[PDB]
Amino acid sequence: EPFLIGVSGGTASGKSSVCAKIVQLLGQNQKQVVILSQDSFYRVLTSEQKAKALKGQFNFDHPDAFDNELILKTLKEITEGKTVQIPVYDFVSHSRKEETVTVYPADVVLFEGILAFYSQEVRDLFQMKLFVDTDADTRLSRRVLRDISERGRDLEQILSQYITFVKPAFEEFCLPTKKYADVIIPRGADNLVAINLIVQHIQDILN
Amino acid sequence: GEPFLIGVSGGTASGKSSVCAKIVQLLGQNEVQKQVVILSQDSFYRVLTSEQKAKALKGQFNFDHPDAFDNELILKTLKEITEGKTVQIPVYDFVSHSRKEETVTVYPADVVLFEGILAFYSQEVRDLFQMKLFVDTDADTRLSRRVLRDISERGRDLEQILSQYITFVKPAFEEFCLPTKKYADVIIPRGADNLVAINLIVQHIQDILNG
Amino acid sequence: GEPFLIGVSGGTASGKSSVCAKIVQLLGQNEVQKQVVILSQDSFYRVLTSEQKAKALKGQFNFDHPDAFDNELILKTLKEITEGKTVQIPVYDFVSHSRKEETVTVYPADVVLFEGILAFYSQEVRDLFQMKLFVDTDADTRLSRRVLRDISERGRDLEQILSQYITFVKPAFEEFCLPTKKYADVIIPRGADNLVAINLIVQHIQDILNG
Amino acid sequence: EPFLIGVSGGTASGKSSVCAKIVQLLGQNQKQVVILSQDSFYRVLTSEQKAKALKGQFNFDHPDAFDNELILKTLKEITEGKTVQIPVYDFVSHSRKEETVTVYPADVVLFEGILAFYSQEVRDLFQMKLFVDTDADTRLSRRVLRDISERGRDLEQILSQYITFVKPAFEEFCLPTKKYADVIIPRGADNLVAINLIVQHIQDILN
Ligand SMILES: N=[N+]=N[C@@H]1[C@H](O)[C@@H](COP(=O)(O)O)O[C@H]1n1ccc(=O)[nH]c1=O
Ligand SMILES: N=[N+]=N[C@@H]1[C@H](O)[C@@H](COP(=O)(O)O)O[C@H]1n1ccc(=O)[nH]c1=O
Ligand SMILES: N=[N+]=N[C@@H]1[C@H](O)[C@@H](COP(=O)(O)O)O[C@H]1n1ccc(=O)[nH]c1=O
Ligand SMILES: N=[N+]=N[C@@H]1[C@H](O)[C@@H](COP(=O)(O)O)O[C@H]1n1ccc(=O)[nH]c1=O
Ligand SMILES: [Mg+2]
Ligand SMILES: [Mg+2]
Ligand SMILES: [Mg+2]
Ligand SMILES: [Mg+2]
Repeated sequence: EPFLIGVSGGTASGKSSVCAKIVQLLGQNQKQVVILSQDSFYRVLTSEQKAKALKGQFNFDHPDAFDNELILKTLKEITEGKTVQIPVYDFVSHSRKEETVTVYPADVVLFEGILAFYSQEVRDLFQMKLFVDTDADTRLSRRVLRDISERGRDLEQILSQYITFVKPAFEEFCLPTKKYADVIIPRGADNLVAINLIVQHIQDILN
Repeated sequence: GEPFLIGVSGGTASGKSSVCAKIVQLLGQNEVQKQVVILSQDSFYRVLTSEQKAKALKGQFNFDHPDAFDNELILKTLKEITEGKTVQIPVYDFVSHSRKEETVTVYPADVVLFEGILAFYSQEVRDLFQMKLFVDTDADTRLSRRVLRDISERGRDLEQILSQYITFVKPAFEEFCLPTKKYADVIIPRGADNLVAINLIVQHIQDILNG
Repeated sequence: GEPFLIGVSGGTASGKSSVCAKIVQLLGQNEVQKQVVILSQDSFYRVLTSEQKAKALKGQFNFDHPDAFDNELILKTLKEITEGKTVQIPVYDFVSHSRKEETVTVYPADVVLFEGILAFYSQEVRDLFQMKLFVDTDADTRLSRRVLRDISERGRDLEQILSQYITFVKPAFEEFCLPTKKYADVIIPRGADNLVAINLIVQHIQDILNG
Repeated sequence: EPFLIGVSGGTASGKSSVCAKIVQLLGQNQKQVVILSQDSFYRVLTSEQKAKALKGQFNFDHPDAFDNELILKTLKEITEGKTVQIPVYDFVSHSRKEETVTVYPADVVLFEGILAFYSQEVRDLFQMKLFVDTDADTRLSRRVLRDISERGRDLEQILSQYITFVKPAFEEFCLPTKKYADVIIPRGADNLVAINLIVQHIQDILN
């Protein structure tokens, strides 16, 4: 049975880097590990919803924006040792592509996303839940640079979409889930002492 | 017969200037008038040596550090305003990073509002304030306003000010501004949009002015 | 004809109970009277399972965590007080970590003050408050008061509560209480010794009660 | 010429551990290093001042409580390559003992104390100035445990001496000196990234 860990936190808090660090420190001193991200499981937009998204009028930080049924199904079979296929989604296009990614059974499975703990059925599947905590302006400055490079978008649009959707959804949806975490990590990936404790806690659950 | 000096502080783009503006508008609207003037710490920068202007061109000068401001001039100016004297304040050209020859004459008023990220840093200036307010707005709300404010300049690269913020502005806020927070009489969450708190401050000022 | 509900929060030993006491004393002293009652979040702890009481004996139970409190009961009780109903609040025995059979009858009042480190955590409870205050006292002032408060118990080892503070209380304050700070109408530095801020709060309450 | 570094910060902020870390990370990848502490240079108390100290009525966090002339003299000769003798002071007794400690010339000299940057003449002797920054309650909890073990004193006395003398003197005397530091270290000795930058900055000033 795979030991799967939920990881959450606000945007640009360092969730994906925290898991990458967990793998790198797990490999030294072979348990096989795979990292899935909730951003892969965005919903299939209709043409109306797609038009709203191009007008900047769609909330992609709302729980309903994620294919929670597919997340629950994909995670369910992973816990049952099966091989799963994982969608690939294009943030620029807001489309789920036809190609998928094969994920073979592993010993540890990190699932990363801003709302990984929102759904109770999904939440109870994680044997361990981590919440990454980072200063808001630090996250925003990472968010702004990331969104300029990763999608070539305008600065006035990033800041207006942040204030309209990202920040309110963080406070209404993501931040309340912090109470479900087993370990809260301040300073994100820079908290190597916290990560070390987590890594050794994983290693001795597997022994 | 003596001016009522009010100190306002808080992080960059927390709403220090707006909160003072709102106070001024609410003072005159609820009058019966009272003369009130607004000063800003950003007028009292030190004139840089060409050695320091060189570091500034390389982006290696901390403008958010206490050493960047003429505190001797800040204290002297505020000490004279409290005593009812008329002061001359300098005008700083930021491209040149120097003081122009012109000054600005600031006459005494019933209320004198001084705003600055480091308004409460020095104990001598902090004690001149008969009321001290702290605007508590939030890093990501403040940063987003700070960026669009700073990007209105022609040569300001985005990654330049995003890096000067992380290197200088955010640390200096936590190292020098936040410790002064305790000294405030009142801490205003969410800045100028907090009319509940600002209404109570304005009505507290009116009571002091009316004996 | 409906009770005015006021939420007070802040860290441990910040002065939440004193600030409410000062407000109550100042309300009656400046009257003409108004009935006002004080509730505390520490009455609404969950009753522990003997599995959890075991972890508590080992010092491995987080009493500063949101899960440690009966928020369903907190919201239901406060919802009924706002509607003018009369509520029964439980009495918690902390040695036993259980609710006694006795309740306490709390009648509606003109002003209802609810104090708690996590008073503003849940949005549904936070919205019941027509006024929200945050006491901002300081870690070392608060810790020193917290220790002498907690050491008045016979079996409380010093290094036990100094370790439960570092492990549970200080993190929970930063993880769950501080984010709610923005929602307050007014943030009071230095707690109950800040009579400037408390006087403006009390006079703001009087105005609401007088139409 | 020795390269001497001033280190300051509030009580129990980790000043002495920060320098110890600096030495340990300097030795690996031999430059010889010695750590002096300002607590060694407390003044010679008269019998009146000593009586006040036993009654808990003496401010040991005030700049006048330190033999600033001896500090300036001792540091002056160290910069001039000479060998110096260093007093030893007993906090329990409030006495300067007759024995001294010989300090032979070194390549780097760390000087640690809560008011190391207060005196301007002393301050200008440091080629590098560090300020250690730590949460107040974290420092106090370290202060309380340290003062119970190190001097066997009563808890009510520690907390009353802290509120009366230590905390006010920190805000009036020590904290303003933070503006003189070249590097401010948040989280104290846990900020290994900040320390690393300092260590490499020292190594390349010596090369
Ligand atoms: N728009 N928007 N908000 C989003 C949310 O912050 C992020 C998920 O957060 P994180 O990847 O940092 O864990 O997906 C973001 N996002 C951004 C651009 C886009 O085109 N689509 C999209 O989903
Ligand atoms: N760079 N930088 N930091 C600065 C400081 O934080 C700010 C003070 O004003 P506020 O309250 O808007 O942040 O002015 C900024 N500043 C200073 C000098 C300069 O030449 N240009 C400039 O933008
Ligand atoms: N331990 N611990 N943390 C507690 C929490 O922070 C505090 C809440 O009240 P305040 O505002 O005084 O901190 O009660 C403390 N608490 C809780 C349960 C218990 O059995 N004993 C106890 O002291
Ligand atoms: N009393 N008192 N305050 C002191 C100050 O906090 C400390 C210097 O701080 P730090 O050692 O943490 O750098 O010396 C302390 N101190 C304590 C006990 C004593 O008997 N003598 C003494 O000087
Ligand atoms: Mg991601
Ligand atoms: Mg301004
Ligand atoms: Mg209380
Ligand atoms: Mg020491």
